[PDB]
Amino acid sequence: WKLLSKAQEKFG
Repeated sequence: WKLLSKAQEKFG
C-alpha cells in the first residue's frame, strides 16, 4: 500500500 508505493517510489 502507501508504505509500499512510498518506499518503492524512490526505487522505481
